[PDB]
Amino acid sequence: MDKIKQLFANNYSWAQRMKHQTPHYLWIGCSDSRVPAEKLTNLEPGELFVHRNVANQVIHTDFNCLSVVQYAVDVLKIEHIIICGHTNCGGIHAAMADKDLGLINNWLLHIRDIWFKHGHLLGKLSPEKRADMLTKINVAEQVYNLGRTSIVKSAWERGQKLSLHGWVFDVNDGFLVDQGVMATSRETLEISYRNAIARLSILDEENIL
Amino acid sequence: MDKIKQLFANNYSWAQRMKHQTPHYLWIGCSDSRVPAEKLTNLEPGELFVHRNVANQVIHTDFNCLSVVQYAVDVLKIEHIIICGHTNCGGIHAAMADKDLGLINNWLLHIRDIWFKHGHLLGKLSPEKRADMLTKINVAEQVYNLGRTSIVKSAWERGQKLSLHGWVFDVNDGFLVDQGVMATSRETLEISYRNAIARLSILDEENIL
Amino acid sequence: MDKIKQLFANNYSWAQRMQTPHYLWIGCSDSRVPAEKLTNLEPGELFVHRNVANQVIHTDFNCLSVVQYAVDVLKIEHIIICGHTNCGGIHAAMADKDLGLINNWLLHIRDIWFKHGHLLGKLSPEKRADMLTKINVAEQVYNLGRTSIVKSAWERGQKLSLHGWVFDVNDGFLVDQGVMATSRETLEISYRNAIARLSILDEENIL
Amino acid sequence: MDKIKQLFANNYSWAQRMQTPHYLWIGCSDSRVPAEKLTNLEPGELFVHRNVANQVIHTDFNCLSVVQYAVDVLKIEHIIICGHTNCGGIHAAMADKDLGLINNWLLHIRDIWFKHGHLLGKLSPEKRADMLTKINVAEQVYNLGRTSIVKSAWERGQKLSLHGWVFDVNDGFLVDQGVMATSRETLEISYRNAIARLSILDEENIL
Ligand SMILES: [Zn+2]
Ligand SMILES: [Zn+2]
Ligand SMILES: [Zn+2]
Ligand SMILES: [Zn+2]
Repeated sequence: MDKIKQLFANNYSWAQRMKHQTPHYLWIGCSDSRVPAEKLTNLEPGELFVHRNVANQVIHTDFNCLSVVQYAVDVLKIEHIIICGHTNCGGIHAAMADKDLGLINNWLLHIRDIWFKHGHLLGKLSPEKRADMLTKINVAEQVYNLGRTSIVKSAWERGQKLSLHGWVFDVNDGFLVDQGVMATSRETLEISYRNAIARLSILDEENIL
Repeated sequence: MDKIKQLFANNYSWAQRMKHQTPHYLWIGCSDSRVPAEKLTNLEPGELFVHRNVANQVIHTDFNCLSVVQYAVDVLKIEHIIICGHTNCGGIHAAMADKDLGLINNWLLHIRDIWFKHGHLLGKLSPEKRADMLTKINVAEQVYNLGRTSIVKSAWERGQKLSLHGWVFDVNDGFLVDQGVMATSRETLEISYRNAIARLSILDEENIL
Repeated sequence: MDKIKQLFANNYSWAQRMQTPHYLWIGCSDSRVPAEKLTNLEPGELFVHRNVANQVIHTDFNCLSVVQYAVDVLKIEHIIICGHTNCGGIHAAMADKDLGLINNWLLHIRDIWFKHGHLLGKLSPEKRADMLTKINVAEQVYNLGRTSIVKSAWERGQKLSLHGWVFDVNDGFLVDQGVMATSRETLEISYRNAIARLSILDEENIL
Repeated sequence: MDKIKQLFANNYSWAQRMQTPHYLWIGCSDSRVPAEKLTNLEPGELFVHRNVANQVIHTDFNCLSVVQYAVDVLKIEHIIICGHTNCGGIHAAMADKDLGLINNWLLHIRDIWFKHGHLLGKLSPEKRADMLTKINVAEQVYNLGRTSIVKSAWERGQKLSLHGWVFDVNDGFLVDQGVMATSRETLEISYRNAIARLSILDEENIL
């Protein structure tokens, strides 16, 4: 409408004012996330192969995300896969609310499972800070999910060089923050994941219930 | 590695050099696509809610994409959904090749079905230009797929304002090109889709077999 | 109520009164007579997936992972897709009603309908559903034969044969629909022959 | 070969020698005795989905659309999830082997295993699979009760009851696993009671 017309005009102004690339990372981010990964990481266009979904998930049986991972790893020979969460995540907030929002809630049930898996931790935390912790923990679980896929396990098994990263983008300072799960093998995945969960579980004393 | 370290340094330099938003569009683009939609459309961060998958598909039964559409429409009350293809699409090229690339090929079978659906047209075209035409036709079919979802049909049925757009981004000039399918109702979807296919089917005489 | 209490009774009475699988069977959730009774097979002979309108959707993780497990792990050499007459899913896909989530699943059947719309448009309205049911089976064997899983099994020399039949409640006989693949070449040939044959209408069927 | 030719023979001989559905049945593809025989029901009483390890995955379009169609369209008031003993999918999920694509499907079972790892770690190794099979059924009824489809049916006042049983080949009896929901509150209560009960081990089961 007025909005579609302003989009076309903005595209035209941009194109006029401006006047092959091997991808080296697969980027899995969130549909809410507001700043684009290419801006954020200030890399040259085409360096990132990008999948975005709600709450940056790697669901075991999601054909969309799984096929993107298989194509990146087996076909494009991409050596780095990055899961990037972000602060003030609508998806995560959506997952925590009581509301039945319809079909999307079925997608967010995987986050709710991650909530209950870490319920003891999240339950010793004051209610108002749980959404920040869950965003962090979710990134860690998605890297773990990624490292458990048949695709990633097979790539590692045949000696293909492949690393998995889990970061959170904080808009309040523009920095990427490593959540500590970083895998180059099934063994490093296990140790790194367990270490990260343990580190995340040390709560700041001023919000312990 | 050297690449992850340069990413962190680039993020830091960017953040230091730099020193709430209602989304109004759902953007469905392609994982290959190299220029980001926010750059391309020069809109302010947070205006776009973004899903990217390989070859910018709306597959009937894709829970990932369908749930993003349902959340955008029913929850975020987004009034515009845009499917954006792009020139030199790896996904489309991947779909046309003979190679069994593995799991991803199952995802690209939907494009191959779109190929055979328009085979007569694509077969009267010289082989070397078919990938450009298929990229265009695919955008048109995905808008059609989108307008046929239970989610979109129900939104229109209850009088919710919602428009569907199908564009192609051409990097060779930076312009967004309307492929002509634009729906605000099931009826406009049908007419617009049929019109677009018919228009796309008029071939340039110098590459007719 | 009584309903569930009755099942436990009927079961307890049934049990009181009373194996390598070699086929993967993909049938329909509205099917009413089991494949095991239908085929009079020994229990455990069949590894069974049932879904609405006996579909092999390109990107259905549920059915694909069933296929992969049957083929790569169980080493099954026969995959049978069975449609049937008076199929509720096929009739649901042909109706114009918004049924909700299921309509998205049934859009794949509607694409097939469109694909063979000329064939179908020259048929009597009361015959069209049974024709779409037959075409559906052919199209799903075709989909199955086009999976990376099946193609990769053939490439590597594994013995695997795909079948597409329709069970008719009326007379209780399975009728072969003619798409039978032991390879990608035989898939293509038999799919195309199956459809070409379905396109030869008897005047009883013609509108 | 003879195999397929034999099926048509066995079928032709079977047919020569020889209904509103009220339940949605979610069973396992490795199940061997059909639900219809098992329950001694009339043909067409059961609307059947079978998949590997009788799962209701949150985001499985295949099973969810089956559920939605059963509930919103067919108006079925009972959804029965049936696991069984000697389940090949459960055993496959417990093994450490890369089976390929199917392993991704089975990771959901492995998450459940982890969820109840303490309960399971105190069990005899030869008993663990049958315990995971029982827990699986409870967890899937729970998943089913948490779908937007089922929750929305309850919200709006529709009569719908969820059940979770295990069929034992040994003695042929269905055994109720105790998670039975007619509402979200009764889901929570009965799920928690089911698991609490499963956590009371008999010394025969204890390692
Ligand atoms: Zn987010
Ligand atoms: Zn592309
Ligand atoms: Zn049927
Ligand atoms: Zn089983």
